[PDB]
Amino acid sequence: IHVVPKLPNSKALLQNGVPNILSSSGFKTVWFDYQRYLCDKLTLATAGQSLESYYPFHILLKTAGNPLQSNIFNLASSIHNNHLFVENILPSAVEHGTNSNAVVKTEPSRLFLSKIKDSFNGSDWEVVKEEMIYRAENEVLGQGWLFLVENNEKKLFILTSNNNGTPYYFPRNQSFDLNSAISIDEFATLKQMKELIGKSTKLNGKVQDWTMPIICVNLWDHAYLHDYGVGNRSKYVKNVLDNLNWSVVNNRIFSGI
Amino acid sequence: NELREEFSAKEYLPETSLAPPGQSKVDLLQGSQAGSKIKPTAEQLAQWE
Amino acid sequence: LPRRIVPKLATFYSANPNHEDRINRLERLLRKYIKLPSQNNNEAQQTKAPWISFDEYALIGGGTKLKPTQYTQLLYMLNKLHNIDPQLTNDEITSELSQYYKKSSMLSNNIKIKTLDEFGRSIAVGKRKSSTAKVFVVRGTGEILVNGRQLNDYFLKMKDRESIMYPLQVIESVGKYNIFATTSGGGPTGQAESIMHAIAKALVVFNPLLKSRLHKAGVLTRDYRHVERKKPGKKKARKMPTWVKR
Amino acid sequence: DEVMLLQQKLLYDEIRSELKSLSQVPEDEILPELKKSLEQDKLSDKEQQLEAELSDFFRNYALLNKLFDSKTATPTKPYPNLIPSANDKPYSSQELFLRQLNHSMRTAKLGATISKVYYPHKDIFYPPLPENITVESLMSAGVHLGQSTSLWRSSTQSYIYGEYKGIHIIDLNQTLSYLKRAAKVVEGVSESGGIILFLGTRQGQKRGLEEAAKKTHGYYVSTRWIPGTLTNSTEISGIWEKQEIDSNDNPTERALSPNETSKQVKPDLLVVLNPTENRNALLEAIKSRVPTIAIIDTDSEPSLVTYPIPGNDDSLRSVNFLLGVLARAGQRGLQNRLARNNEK
Amino acid sequence: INNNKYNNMINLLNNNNNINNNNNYNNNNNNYIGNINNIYNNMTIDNIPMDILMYKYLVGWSIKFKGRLSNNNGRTSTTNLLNGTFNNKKYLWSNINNNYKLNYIPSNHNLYNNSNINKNGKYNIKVKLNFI
Amino acid sequence: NILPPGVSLPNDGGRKSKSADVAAGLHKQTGVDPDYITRKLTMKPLVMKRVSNQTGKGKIASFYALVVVGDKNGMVGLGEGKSREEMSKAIFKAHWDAVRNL
Amino acid sequence: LKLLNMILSMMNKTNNNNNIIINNTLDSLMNKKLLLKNMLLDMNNKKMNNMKRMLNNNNMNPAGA
RNA sequence: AAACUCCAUAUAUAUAAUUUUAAUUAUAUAUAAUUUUAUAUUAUUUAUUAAUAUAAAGAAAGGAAUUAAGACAAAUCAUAAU
Ligand SMILES: [Mg+2]
Ligand SMILES: [Mg+2]
Ligand SMILES: [Mg+2]
Ligand SMILES: [Mg+2]
Ligand SMILES: [Mg+2]
Ligand SMILES: [Mg+2]
Ligand SMILES: [Mg+2]
Ligand SMILES: [Mg+2]
Ligand SMILES: [Mg+2]
Repeated sequence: IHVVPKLPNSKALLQNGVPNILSSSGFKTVWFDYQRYLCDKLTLATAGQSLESYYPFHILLKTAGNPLQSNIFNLASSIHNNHLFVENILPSAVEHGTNSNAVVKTEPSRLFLSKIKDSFNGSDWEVVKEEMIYRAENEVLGQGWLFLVENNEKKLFILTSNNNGTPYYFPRNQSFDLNSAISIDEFATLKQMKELIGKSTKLNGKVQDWTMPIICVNLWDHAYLHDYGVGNRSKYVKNVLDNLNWSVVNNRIFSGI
Repeated sequence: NELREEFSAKEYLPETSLAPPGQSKVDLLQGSQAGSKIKPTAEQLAQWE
Repeated sequence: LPRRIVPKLATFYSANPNHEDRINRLERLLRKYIKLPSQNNNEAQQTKAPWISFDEYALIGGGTKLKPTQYTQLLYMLNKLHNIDPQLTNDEITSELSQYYKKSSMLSNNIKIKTLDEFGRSIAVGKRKSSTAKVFVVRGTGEILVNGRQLNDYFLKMKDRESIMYPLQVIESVGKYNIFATTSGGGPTGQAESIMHAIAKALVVFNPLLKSRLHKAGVLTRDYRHVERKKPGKKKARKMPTWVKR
Repeated sequence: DEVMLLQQKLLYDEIRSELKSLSQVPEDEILPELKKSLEQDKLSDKEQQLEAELSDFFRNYALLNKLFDSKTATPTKPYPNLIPSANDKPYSSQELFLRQLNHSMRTAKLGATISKVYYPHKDIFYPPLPENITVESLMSAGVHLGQSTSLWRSSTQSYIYGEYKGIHIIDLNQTLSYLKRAAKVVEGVSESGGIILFLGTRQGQKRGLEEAAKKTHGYYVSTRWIPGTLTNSTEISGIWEKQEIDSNDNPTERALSPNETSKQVKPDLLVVLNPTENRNALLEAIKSRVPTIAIIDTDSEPSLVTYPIPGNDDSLRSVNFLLGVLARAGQRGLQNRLARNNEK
Repeated sequence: INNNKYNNMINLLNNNNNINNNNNYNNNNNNYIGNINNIYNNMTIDNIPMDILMYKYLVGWSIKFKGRLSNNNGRTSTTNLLNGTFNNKKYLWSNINNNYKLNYIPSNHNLYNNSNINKNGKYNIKVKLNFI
Repeated sequence: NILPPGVSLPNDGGRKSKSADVAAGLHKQTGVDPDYITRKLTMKPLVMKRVSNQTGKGKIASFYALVVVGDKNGMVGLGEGKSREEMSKAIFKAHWDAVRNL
Repeated sequence: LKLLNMILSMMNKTNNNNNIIINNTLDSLMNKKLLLKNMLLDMNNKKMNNMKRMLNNNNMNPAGA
């Protein structure tokens, strides 16, 4: 049995949705519903199987290789990514609603900014946000996820997953929509990925990868359709990063100690 | 003077008080040139090869 | 305030309580740190821990009841805890493995590496049977002298000369050294073979990393074979007088 | 600060190479050129002062010093021996591992929490109290599966609920009643301050025995029972040393006279998980007047043990579940005794 | 005893009143390490000799009465009384090695036999003792 | 004196009752107290006889003694012991066993 | 003088066998902070050998260890 | 039983004014091995192992004494003794 986690200050979120991001109705659409739906579908998928004893992150890792076990992987990836998104947009993790310490504010960590400077071409954080929205609009037509990931090389990239593709596994990123035409370089990258996975000698055909994420923004129409109608997805993401819970984010950065 | 002052910060064995850059507070060794021994001169290596 | 007498070990009623509690402590460490993966490719941080011999463990562990399987399991678990990359280990593991390291190191001295003498000659003494031979080997041309006499005069058999020359042939340096043999004792073969052994010993000083080639050639091993004593109740040793059934 | 350590890490190795190189350099070549320079290379500057100071430095640090000396806390930083990688260099294997842990503690949990799922380790570490044991919990544990009908021992007719799929099914209401009786017999003995021995020799049981013994401050024998351990104690266990403890189970750190050590310590309660194989242990207890608790299957003789617990004995889960309940009851008794002697 | 003496060496040589140094110890041939007092500190006649003395205790002994002692039909009888152990345990565990007296008697064994004459003839009492 | 550690100086043994030795030994192995065995228990043998087994060496004779111990107040025990050295030892083992088997 | 000529030569050959002309190379004080350290530890090794050799020479203990 | 033991072996120290010479020796003490390590091919209770080979570290390979309990009414009263 998979149950939806309890979120802090749940009364505040139930009364009104995340401020500056989603309305009560919208938040109830993403969390408190379509999340219970996700959990129920996953439980019905894995009930009575060894996978039901594992957590969504571990099941998606185990399932990546198996072709026809993709439903469970898809379900688990959605659940994991969704909670990542909710946590990184949560107004305040600390249960200080009774204390009414609204003075709490979240700002990027100096290490995090330093990492942005190292990554890309040393551009400013606002420029990163703008180009991040740019790519989100141009190479994600339907639903998907927006990721700011960190690789083993200590360099942040932006992963434009076009589906429930976990950044953790680059074989399952689902970053290029093949239904539409594809450029030569992208197809070359795909063939290189074909070769890289083929090199692995493990009986399960798996490949090492770390690429754990830092920023999650839900691009599924379960989030903006109501609050931002249609075509306004760009405004939705823009406001999302404007009021992003920074304490969890800069914690996601490996402190190195 | 500064070497003496560095030694003043310690009141223990010469090796421990020395604080070599490569750590190794204890450098116990048996015999002379146990590992290095004597370098085989060129003709010995050539003859062996 | 009340007091009562109880055993030390939770395994006091087991067959070998001491070994069991030591293994229990090691298992607790091994399972509390199931992470911290093992070392990478070996030959860099392995084969450096001597651990403890069976006997040295018994006096502190199983003692009389110490079992071969118990020792193998102990060393197996010690190795598993040793095989953690040192930059993640902590003081608990090292502190517990300090006891099983033991001060296995023994001081060594009196090596006295052989070196060429003031005249650049290597002096060695071989033996065989009842023979001895002191040989001076100095670089030069293939000249040899036994007891001041020529090789052909002293050694009629050509096999003795071949044996003498073998060391200088294993290493292809037959015409680069001058031999001055001074054998004494025994018969010709014992003298010749003692000369060969002494020559092999003397050649090492000239090129120490040629020892193995000679050792594999068998010229650096001393032939322990010698006449065995005539047994009291029988004829020449290992032979008996005729035995009559009736 | 890092500038000193950034210069090839351990710098000054060139001088070590040079002194090694001159180690093989014959002295006869350079000594002549420098022996005669002393009379002419004094030059200017205070030569007497520097030579005298160097001599004093030598005396006090190389000739007159304590080379061998004499006779011979706070975990501030976990992984104190880690070598952090350079800013430009990527992560190392060890930093990758620590980064894995950082993600693992909280992020992997993101998603849906798990409920209503059986985790085997919880049967040892989080056993339930006997009062809240349900018949369903026993049935999930599998204590109701007896040995085949072809193996049945008729002396256990009253304990069996019937036969299903070729095996006898043990009644679980009876198992629960006996288990609670046994559980608070263990608690009473633990509160009294006696010695509890947990015996089990089947493969894979050691973890449960060790955990139960440490919770109840008792003893366990996962190895094979040694005949004569109780009847021939002086010969078997006379060589291993004991201690004196107070009402708080704290050692008194007092030496023991040879007579005290040579005496015999008799368990006040024996718990056996496989009474079919440890028959000699049961016979030693019955002869040595020690109450016993055992898990009785449809193959065992209930009259050998003072306090039977009808149930399955061939499954690790069942024995662990039963033994966990017993251990918790003993632990509660120990806590009650400790509270009473701390405050009456 | 060995550890105590060894520690005395180290303590004496490490300090030696912190006066004697290299080029003064005469490290070439001389072995004069220091005053005799510290060589055998706390190593005197009241502790050392008794605890290193060997062959103190009788652990095993046997007596054999062979002869015509019993007035049986006329035959002979042998009666043996073997008590204890007849091997020295401090020779195979430590580094001291047993020496065979007259090349045929273990040092730990003291044995002898004496004869006499009774009404029936001659008998012999053989006693062998082991002294650990 | 050269008494090694862990041993006691011998004392009166001829007049020391074997009952005391049995009582001390039993208390050492079992939990019984010595005073009751020495004072309130009565020794009286029942069956003393020589028992013979023959081996390759020859006939080997053993002494078999059966004794009873009681307090004349409700408890009684039976014990049998064998020994080849002497019959006093056989009675000792029987006394040991009978006190064990009360 | 306490020799010190060997001191001058070792400073002269400090950069030899690697490169004839090199500057301070971010050293402490023209390579003297840890040079005396190496000389001291070498001398300590000599004294360590002296310790062991004298211990062996004077070693005499009763057998039975 | 094995081990300690002795002859023999390798090495270290000591003694010998190298005319008792041979120092290539003699004999006192000590160390050494009932060898170790690694790899593979085997059958196996699965390296929590045995034999097959290889490799490399070694000078390293023998003989003597000791022949239990009982039995042979074995031999001995001419070794000697009663
Ligand atoms: Mg012959
Ligand atoms: Mg069963
Ligand atoms: Mg001479
Ligand atoms: Mg033998
Ligand atoms: Mg015989
Ligand atoms: Mg026979
Ligand atoms: Mg006859
Ligand atoms: Mg006659
Ligand atoms: Mg006569």
